[PDB]
Order: sequence, then C-alpha cells, then structure tokens
Amino acid sequence: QKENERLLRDWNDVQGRFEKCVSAKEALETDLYKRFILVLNEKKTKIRSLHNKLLNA
Amino acid sequence: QKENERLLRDWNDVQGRFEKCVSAKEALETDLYKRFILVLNEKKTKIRSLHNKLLNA
Amino acid sequence: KISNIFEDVEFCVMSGTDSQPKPDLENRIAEFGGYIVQNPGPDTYCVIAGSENIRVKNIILSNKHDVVKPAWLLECFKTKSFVPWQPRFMIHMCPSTKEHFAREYDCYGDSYFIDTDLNQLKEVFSGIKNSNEQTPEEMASLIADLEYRYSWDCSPLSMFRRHTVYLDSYAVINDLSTKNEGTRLAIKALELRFHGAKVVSCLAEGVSHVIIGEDHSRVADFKAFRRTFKRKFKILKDKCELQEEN
Repeated sequence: QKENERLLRDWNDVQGRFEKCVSAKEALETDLYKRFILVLNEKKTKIRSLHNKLLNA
Repeated sequence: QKENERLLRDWNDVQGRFEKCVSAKEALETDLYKRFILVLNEKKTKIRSLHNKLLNA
Repeated sequence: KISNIFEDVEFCVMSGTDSQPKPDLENRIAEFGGYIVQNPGPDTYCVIAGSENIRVKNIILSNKHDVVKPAWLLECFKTKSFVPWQPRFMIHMCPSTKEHFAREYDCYGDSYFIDTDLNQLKEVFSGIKNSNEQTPEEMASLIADLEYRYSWDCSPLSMFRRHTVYLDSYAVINDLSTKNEGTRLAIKALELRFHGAKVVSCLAEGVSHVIIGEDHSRVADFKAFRRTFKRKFKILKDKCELQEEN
C-alpha cells in the first residue's frame, strides 16, 4: 500500500514533470514553424512577382 | 495489484517518454534550424537567380 | 585614423553607459579617428545608445535617427573592421532604415551577402516573440500539410505531432468513460505531446492505416469502429514499440 501510494504520486509528479517541460517544447517548436512560414510564404511571393517584371525587360 | 501493475507500467511509460522527449527537443530545435536556413538559402538562390538576370535587359 | 573607417559618418556618442563608462568609448573613437557629437545632426548618420531613457523616447517620436547598441561599436573596435548593420543592435530606427531592412527580408535581417547560419537563426528565433496564439490543432495541421508538401517528416521520435500518422486514444468515442482507472487511455492521452504523427485525438479520415495502441483490449472496440466506419481496422502484435505498420 505504501509503495503504490508513493509511485502513484511519482506517476503524477512525472506526469507534471513530463507536461511542464514538453509544454515549452511544442510552443517553441510551433513558434519556429510559424515565424518561418511567414518568411517562406512572402519570400517566394516577391520571387514569383519580381520574376514577372523580368520578362517585361 | 492491477492498478499498481498499470501504474508501474504507467510510470515506466512516462519515465521512458520523459527521457526521450527532452532529448529529442535538442535535436528538433536543430532540426528546425536546418530546414529553415536551407529554405532561406534556396529562396536566396532564387533571389540570386533574379539579381543577375535583371542586371541585363 | 588607425582604423581609417571611423572617418565620416558623424557618431552621436552620448549613450554608452550600459556597463562601460562614457569617456573610454570616445577616447578609443578619437584614437581610431572618429567623429564626436552628443546631439543629432545632418551629418549624423548613426547614434549610439546605451541605457534607454527619455532621449530614446524623443528620438522615437522625433524620428531623426536610430538606436545603435554599443556591441556593434565594441566589435568594430576589437576587430578593426566596419561591422555591417543587422537587426540585433537596433531598437529604434528611421523609416529609411526600415526600407533598408526591407532589403534584408522585411525587417528581421536576411543578409543576401552573408548567408544565414546557426547563430543568426537561433538568436532571431529567441528574440522574436511567440507565434503560438491560436488553436494548436489547426496550426499543427497546417504545419503537417506544408511538411508533406516538402517531405519534412524527420522527427527523431515518430508517434504524435505532424507525420501523417494517427494513433487512437479512446476505447469508445466518449468522455473517457471506458478508462475507469485501469485501462491505458490516460497514458495514450498523455502520449500525444512530443513525438511525430499527424495530431488527431480521434476520428482521422485522412489516414487509411489503423494502428493499435497499448490498449489491446480495444480489439472488440476497434472491430466495432471498423463496422461503424469505412476505414479498415487491423490488429497489431517506426515507433520502436508495439505500435507499428506493416
């Protein structure tokens, strides 16, 4: 009974430990994904656009 | 014991998951960094593609 | 003088008290042969800024100049070189400098003469504020789709995130009723955090493959789902676990 009581807390502590570190992992990971896609979407946007002003010349 | 057998398997699953998720974050942060610099470069190549061909008309 | 680069470009040496004092900066500038002033001028191309206070507010409202951090000046001093202008030692800037940064990428700094590296990307990502503001599911699904367009599914752990794979987490589609303190539903709920596989809690219609979780007691539930759905549910026996696909 005593051993199961401690590891139940240990499971909840590691559940808290797993969640607290990981919650900062995806939040940073999905930040880099979103900060980059705006650069990705807009960099090629002027690339395809300025290529159109080439063929005029 | 069934709850404890679940909880021991519960604790081991999270303990195994906690170790691999913290380690993968260091790799994934670099993994995020690799896929973005090449894109910025590959966008820069098509930036470099346009600069020399708008040099002439 | 000895630098031969400090000539021209009037420097407004008035804010250099971050950690270093004021006088040493302008003494080294004069040794290098640089211009000295403590107020904005027509020839003043750049204005150094150490501590931030009301004069920064004035130069923000009266946008006659920019904010230059002393790190760039220290780099120029130690290297005997003219370090270029990149958005790390800027806080306030002129509009003309804003379209100067529009050459880089928009304002973040994407040098077309110096390629991006680990330092630039890592520190601009650390500096730039969070973009995790809307619902995680839709944004992660968009990340998934753009990954599939570019074949970017390369996470070291591949069980839950964005890797066009779905894992079931409920015995029956309900409010965790069949868990009842003793099935593996809670672990599956906690498992959707940091791995790689398209983030779907349940009912993924875009994946034709059915994988079996650690709950092998859902085989009757999986067959019931197969009968009630049009997706073929197959039992098990790239995840380094009992969860796999053949």
